[PDB]
Amino acid sequence: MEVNQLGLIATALFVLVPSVFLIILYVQTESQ
Amino acid sequence: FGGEGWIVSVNNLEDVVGGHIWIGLICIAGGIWHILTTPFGWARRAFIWSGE
Amino acid sequence: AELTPEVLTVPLNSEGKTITLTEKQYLEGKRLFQYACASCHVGGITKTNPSLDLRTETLALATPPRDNIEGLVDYMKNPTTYDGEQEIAEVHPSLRSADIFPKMRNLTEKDLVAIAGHILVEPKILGDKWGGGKVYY
Amino acid sequence: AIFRFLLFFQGFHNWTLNPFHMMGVAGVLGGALLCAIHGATVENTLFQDGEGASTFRAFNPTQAEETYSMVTANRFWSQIFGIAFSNKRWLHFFMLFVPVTGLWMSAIGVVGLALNLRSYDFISQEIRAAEDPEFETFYTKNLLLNEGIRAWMAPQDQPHENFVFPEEVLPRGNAL
Amino acid sequence: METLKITVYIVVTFFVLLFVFGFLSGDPARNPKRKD
Amino acid sequence: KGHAVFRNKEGEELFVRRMPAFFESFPVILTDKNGVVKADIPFRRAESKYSFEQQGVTVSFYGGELNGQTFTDPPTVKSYARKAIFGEIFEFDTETLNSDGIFRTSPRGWFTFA
Amino acid sequence: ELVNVVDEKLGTAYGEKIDLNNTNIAAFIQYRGLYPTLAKLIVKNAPYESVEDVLNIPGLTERQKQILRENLEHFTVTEVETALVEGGDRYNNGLYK
Amino acid sequence: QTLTYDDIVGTGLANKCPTLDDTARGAYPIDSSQTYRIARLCLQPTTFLVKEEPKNKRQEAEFVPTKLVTRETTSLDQIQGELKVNSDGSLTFVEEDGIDFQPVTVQMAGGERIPLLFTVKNLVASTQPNVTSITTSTDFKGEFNVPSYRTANFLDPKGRGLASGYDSAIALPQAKEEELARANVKRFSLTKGQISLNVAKVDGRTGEIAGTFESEQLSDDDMGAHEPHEVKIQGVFYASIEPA
Amino acid sequence: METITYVFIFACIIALFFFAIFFREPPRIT
Amino acid sequence: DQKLGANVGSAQGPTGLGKYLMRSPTGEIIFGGETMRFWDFRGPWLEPLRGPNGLDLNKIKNDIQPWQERRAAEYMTHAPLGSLNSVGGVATEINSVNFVSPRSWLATSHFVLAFFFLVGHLWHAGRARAAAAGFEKGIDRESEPVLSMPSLD
Amino acid sequence: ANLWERFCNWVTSTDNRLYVGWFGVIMIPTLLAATICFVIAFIAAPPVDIDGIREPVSGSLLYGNNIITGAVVPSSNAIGLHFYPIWEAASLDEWLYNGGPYQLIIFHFLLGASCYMGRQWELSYRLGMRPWICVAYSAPLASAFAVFLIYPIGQGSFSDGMPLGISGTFNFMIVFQAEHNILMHPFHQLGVAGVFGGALFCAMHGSLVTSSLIRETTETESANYGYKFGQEEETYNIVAAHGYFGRLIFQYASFNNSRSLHFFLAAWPVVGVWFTALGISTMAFNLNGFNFNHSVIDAKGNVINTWADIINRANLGMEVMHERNAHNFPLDLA
Ligand code: CLA
Ligand code: CLA
Ligand SMILES: CC(C)=CCC/C(C)=C/CC/C(C)=C/CC/C(C)=C/CC/C(C)=C/CC/C(C)=C\CC/C(C)=C/CC/C(C)=C/CC/C(C)=C/CC1=CC(=O)C(C)=C(C)C1=O
Ligand SMILES: CCCCCCCCCCCCCCCC(=O)OC[C@H](CO[C@@H]1O[C@H](CS(=O)(=O)O)[C@@H](O)[C@H](O)[C@H]1O)OC(=O)CCCCCCCCCCCCCCC
Ligand code: HEC
Ligand SMILES: CC1=C(/C=C/C(C)=C/C=C/C(C)=C/C=C/C=C(C)/C=C/C=C(C)/C=C/C2=C(C)CCCC2(C)C)C(C)(C)CCC1
Ligand code: OEY
Ligand SMILES: [Cl-]
Ligand SMILES: [Cl-]
Ligand SMILES: [Fe+2]
Repeated sequence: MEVNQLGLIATALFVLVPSVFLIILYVQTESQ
Repeated sequence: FGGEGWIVSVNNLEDVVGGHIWIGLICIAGGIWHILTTPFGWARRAFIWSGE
Repeated sequence: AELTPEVLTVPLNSEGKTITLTEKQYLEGKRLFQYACASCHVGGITKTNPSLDLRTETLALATPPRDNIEGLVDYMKNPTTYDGEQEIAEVHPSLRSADIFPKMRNLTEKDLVAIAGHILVEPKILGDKWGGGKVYY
Repeated sequence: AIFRFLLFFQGFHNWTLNPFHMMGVAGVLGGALLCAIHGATVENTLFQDGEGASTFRAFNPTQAEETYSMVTANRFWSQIFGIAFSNKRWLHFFMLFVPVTGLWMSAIGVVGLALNLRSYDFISQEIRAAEDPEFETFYTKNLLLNEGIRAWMAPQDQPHENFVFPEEVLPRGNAL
Repeated sequence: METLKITVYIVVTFFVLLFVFGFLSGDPARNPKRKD
Repeated sequence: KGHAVFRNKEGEELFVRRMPAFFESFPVILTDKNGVVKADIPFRRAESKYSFEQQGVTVSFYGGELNGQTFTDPPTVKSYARKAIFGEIFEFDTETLNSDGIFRTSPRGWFTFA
Repeated sequence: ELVNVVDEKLGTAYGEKIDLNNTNIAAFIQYRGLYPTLAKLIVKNAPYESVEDVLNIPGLTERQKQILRENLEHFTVTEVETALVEGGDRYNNGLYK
Repeated sequence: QTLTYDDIVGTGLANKCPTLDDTARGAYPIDSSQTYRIARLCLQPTTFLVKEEPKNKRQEAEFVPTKLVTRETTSLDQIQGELKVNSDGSLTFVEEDGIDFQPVTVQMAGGERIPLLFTVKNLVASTQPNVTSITTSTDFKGEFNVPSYRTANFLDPKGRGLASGYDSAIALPQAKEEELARANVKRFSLTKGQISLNVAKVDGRTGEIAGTFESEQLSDDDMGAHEPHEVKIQGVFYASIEPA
Repeated sequence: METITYVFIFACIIALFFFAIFFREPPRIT
Repeated sequence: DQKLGANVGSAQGPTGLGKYLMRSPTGEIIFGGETMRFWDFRGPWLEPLRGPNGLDLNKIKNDIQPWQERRAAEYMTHAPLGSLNSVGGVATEINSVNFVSPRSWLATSHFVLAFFFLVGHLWHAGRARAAAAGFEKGIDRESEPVLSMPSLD
Repeated sequence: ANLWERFCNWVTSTDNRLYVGWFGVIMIPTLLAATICFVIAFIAAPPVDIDGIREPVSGSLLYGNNIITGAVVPSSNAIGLHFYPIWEAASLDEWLYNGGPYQLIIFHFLLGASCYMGRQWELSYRLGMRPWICVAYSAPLASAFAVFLIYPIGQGSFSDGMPLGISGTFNFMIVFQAEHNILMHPFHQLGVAGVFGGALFCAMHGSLVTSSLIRETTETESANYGYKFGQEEETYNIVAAHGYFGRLIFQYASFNNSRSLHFFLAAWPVVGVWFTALGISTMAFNLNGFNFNHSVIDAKGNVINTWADIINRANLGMEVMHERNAHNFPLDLA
């Protein structure tokens, strides 16, 4: 299907960035 | 299901009158059965015995 | 706009004579048309043969002509095909076939006349809606 | 009047396809869900605080104590559904959050529609469908419905436009 | 196809029997308070 | 491309009804100066009265790149009539940007939305 | 090189008259006395090479030949168009009201 | 024997043609002065083969098997026509009417579905000359028309059609139309197929015959959108001949 | 690529279900 | 349409399926169109046209009587479709015909009642169980069952 | 004890992380089958002739759908209400063409969710609870039965069941409005009151309890830490919340019995969703919504349109376009 090529990067970063935010905060909560 | 229709498919009065002969007899015999019996132990254990 | 004798004046026969209906007769034919005809003919179409409607223009080009009371009354007694060639009382309700179309059994000559006036009056009121079908709903 | 508005939004804006409305649907149906499941859970973990069969009299608004068991409710839902609430404050904050956020999201979508900034189409589906007469999905089927709504309702719904549509131009399937 | 049919009839039968027999195995007594 | 003028077989000039912005798609209807429907592109053809073939609809261009040209074959007249709903007709380059043919909004719309 | 043959037909006499070789049978309602009886004969009896061959249909009555003559002015013939005559479409073309 | 609808309904036998014993190897005399009719012709297909579209190397095209996916819906039956005796003695069947088409979808390896209008419309099939009787060596060969698989009112998924529908890709308002013309412009094909009928069983008493058939025709071209495939169909047929 | 992306996200959510249920913070009666 | 001269057996509809007649999935001949879903129907006005393979084209061509045409038209115009204020017909029909099939009234009323009696079953069954075991009025604060159970995790 | 009693004790164990129970013995295998078949079909299933007219609709991701357009397509109209298990097909390919997965999924699913409801009753009995949670769930369960089972039954075909997709859901909603004027049906109006009002009271209750949380924390921590799981005390002041809400309206429009308040929360959405499930289930038998088309006429008899007549124009465009190749005769009677 002739989809948008920046769709992949937009979806990937949309997941990746906020998720890494939360992971960073959860792990440093656990180690204190 | 479609094309079969369980008992909704009955399509002649002979079968209708017929099954009401069976049901009448079945119900009369069942009535006598229950008048003369008390429930069996497996059935006592299975049910709740109360008005509600 | 209101229901005026001008509106209620419709061709009696083909030769040009007319007749003027009362509001009472109009209302009465509307009821009777609902009672006996609307199941197939609601708004001037024919559900079981959409190619034939009850528009005055259509009725006029029927053989014999049917855009007048006498013609319609006779159609309700002895219905025929659009070209007059066949009688169709056997599959179209009529006085001829009141045995098989029981709703016709009670109908009197003054009843058929009211129904015919309703049919002939209604396209003056509704215009295109009468006989046009769902496009004009 | 409001129903006509709904159908207008379907035929002209394809609003069911809009993710801001979808969030709003989830928030409202989700709110209704939470309303029902919280009310039922509480009514079915009550403690016996009176001797009557009507359990309503056994509550006194001045009492200190929880009227139902959070501990038994939590276990029930853990074993039924896999998770449960364990914090009554989070529980009731979440009940505020869900439907409030849903409505807020749908507002944003309508602000979009003010500008006809719709999620009307999916370009990739239109490029394929245009080229491939055998490609059908529920997306293309619903656009045909939208096309039906617009041409059949427009002349009477926007009378100031004096739309005149001969019968021959009206989109129609076979027979109907 | 026939083999599939039989295998599903048997599976379904097996599970339905467990359901019936389980509930017949004195289910009212299986609660935390009154063992009847 | 030029201003497109449509005429029927009787030489009367016809005007394509313009697409309102509400409509993703819109039928091609030509009316006279009074707004009486005079030509269209029908959906169902079996009972059409106003088809371009039936009405002898032509298009002639004035100004622009097509100035002084007249097209009479119904397929060509029909494509220019489908563009006349968008207003004035322009030649476009779709190749360079690999354009897909679907209208976008302008910075005025995007500013306003945000 | 690609044309919608139904649109091309609208530019012929099919577009203005009843085309004895193509038009659907419901169009014979437009004129008095044609429907249903004669419309059926007309459609049934092959295509016609000329409009007036219609008077040669076996079995017409004198009254019928006279109705056909009265309506020759409303008839045309064009070449048979497969897309219009296949699928029994001359009897029912999917169009109702 | 006498079967009722109620005996057959739901079994798949409604899609089967009648058969004749293995001892029905008689001969039906053809009385040249007489006039005859096929009172019932039944064609029941048993295999659908589709010719492979090979590669640019002009190697070889084979007819590969296919999987039927539209179920017991394939048979032509109640077909009737005049059976003519000709001058040279040959017999000619001219179909008048019947249930003479079934749309069929088969599937090729790889998942390509091939629809086709399996049909004998306007069949004209003739025997060899001087046929004084129909025997278990009698062959008819003929040809039929294959109209378009969809007819003129069929709308495609974007609303486009021949006798109705949009005449363009309305979802791409300002696309170059020339790339889409083959899809936008619906075309109605009419093509010919060829069929052999090999009589292998004759009940000279009743006028029943039975045998096999092979036909070749084209598959659906989706109103000109793509090229059709060649299909070969094989099966069995039954017919009863009555003096007319 | 877009099929793979839809399925990857769906898969990740099913994984989160597993951890959220079986590796939840255990609620304890304080 | 047959009356106008159509060969209803060989009339290919738009989809390629027969316009009037097609085959069911087991081959029986049946009416075409959306009604293909209703080919299991059996009724006195229609069975005379049935043969061993389903509808019979010779009976259709020759043996349809006026009473069958009458019945068919009567029944078509009295399909069980109608509005709550008893406007007969599909939802888009204009007012005129004051009709709702008693089959509709009887079916709808008894589904509603049946459904509400399943709910009452669940209500009173659940309650009778809880009552018999003695916790229909709530959990006993001094012997709460869950509290004596092991943590799940 | 003997092996049967060991198994029975495990099945009904209140110590399993997830309760199994006898309903669970049927629920688990049917939900698993339905779930696996759904996931595989939504990704890979080939096109399905939903309307029985050899016009296959592509529903799966690999055949050019996305999450929003994809669906498991309902089974063919040619099949109507006939049972179509895999073993009635000549091949899986036939089964896929004709929409077999839709039957397998909805039947296993309806069966599993019915057992889900019964499972809710069962665990409540083992835990000593009051039993009626399962009744609340019966509102959404009934709703599922209406679009997957009851509506197909009344219309005579599973091809008019709800599709298992996002866009297919909307398709089902639109065609429904056209053929039943569902918006003008009071049971649907009750359903909208049910879910709107349920959302309202959801936000209301959350906001009101949140507003009257007792100070138990500081400003650098979540107030949520003011509640400890299991604690006997309450964490908000219902008297304060009654005093706020009583004044916002008037005193007797406001609840001060927590039990009454929470029963109201259960009952409102559940009842409304019962009515809208009953609304689908009775439009299944073509008792449609109110019809005021041309109900207002003037002294001459001209039609004076109302908004109902405007709705009808929209309904007509849905009517004339849906399944554009599937009707050969002028009424769409099912
Ligand atoms: C209103 C009707 C009615 C009711 C309420 C009862 C109620 C009772 N009967 Mg009586 N009975 C009746 C009519 C009735 N009977 C009639 C008419 C007959 C004559 C046939 C009998 C013959 C009869 C016998 C012989 C016995 C009972 C027994 C019982 C008790 C246990 C019932 C039980 O376990 O349920 C049903 C529970 C089951 C576990 C049965 C199997 C469950 C599966 C799922 C159903 C399959 C079997 C089913 C009957 C056939 C399938 C039909 C399907 C196609 C729809 C209970 C007090 C028993 C008892 O204790 O007697 C004193 C006993 O042994 N009854
Ligand atoms: C709780 C378990 C359970 C239940 C209730 C169901 C239920 C169902 N399955 Mg599913 N299924 C299951 C587990 C289950 N399945 C599992 C684990 C698998 C994986 C292999 C499947 C795979 C599967 C497939 C592949 C298909 C189904 C289908 C069906 C439907 C029809 C079943 C049928 O015809 O048997 C009818 C029921 C019986 C025969 C049992 C009646 C019970 C009585 C009391 C005893 C009868 C004795 C029996 C006849 C004797 C068996 C032995 C004999 C044949 C030698 C039904 C919705 C079909 C479907 O969805 O069609 C739409 C289908 O095609 N199922
Ligand atoms: C013009 C001039 C001169 C101006 C001067 C003004 C002047 C001073 C005038 C004096 C005032 C005057 C005379 C006014 C006259 C005009 C006047 C009366 C205006 C009418 C305005 C009007 C339309 C009002 C709107 C109507 C309205 C919204 C009220 C009725 C509807 C209503 C009661 C809705 C709520 C229903 C309700 C019971 C909700 C329960 C919801 C619920 C479950 C909440 C959850 C919950 C509840 C609890 O309870 C507690 C406890 C907790 C825990 C909890 O979860
Ligand atoms: C004119 C025609 C003929 C007339 C017809 C009349 C029909 C009336 C219908 C039947 C009346 C039903 C009685 C109410 C039931 C009841 O009392 O519950 C018992 C409790 C006890 O009340 C509580 O009462 C308690 C005392 S006690 O428990 O009653 O003993 C007390 O402790 C507590 O404070 C107090 O709140 O009532 C409630 O707590 C108050 C809420 C009442 C809600 C009723 C049902 C929910 C409405 C559903 C909305 C449907 C719409 C769906 C979406 C559109
Ligand atoms: C269905 C059972 C019908 C009902 C009830 C009524 N009509 Fe009818 N009408 C019906 C058909 C199928 C036809 C066409 C018959 C044919 O083949 O010619 C008609 C035709 C008419 C006409 C002729 C209209 C024309 O344009 O020539 C008229 C005037 C007419 N019908 C009137 C009419 C009346 C007054 C009815 C109530 C007493 C009535 N019809 C009922 C179908 C049905
Ligand atoms: C009349 C008639 C007829 C006949 C009929 C009959 C003969 C019937 C019978 C019927 C019957 C014969 C039925 C039966 C039924 C049964 C049931 C319905 C059962 C149920 C069961 C249950 C309920 C159980 C439960 C349980 C379990 C499972 C477990 C444990 C617990 C308990 C016990 C709870 C016919 C059709 C021909 C026709 C028409 C008419
Ligand atoms: O609404 Mn319209 O009606 Ca119930 O069928 Mn007849 O058309 Mn079709 O298949 Mn799905 O849909
Ligand atoms: Cl659709
Ligand atoms: Cl149809
Ligand atoms: Fe609460």
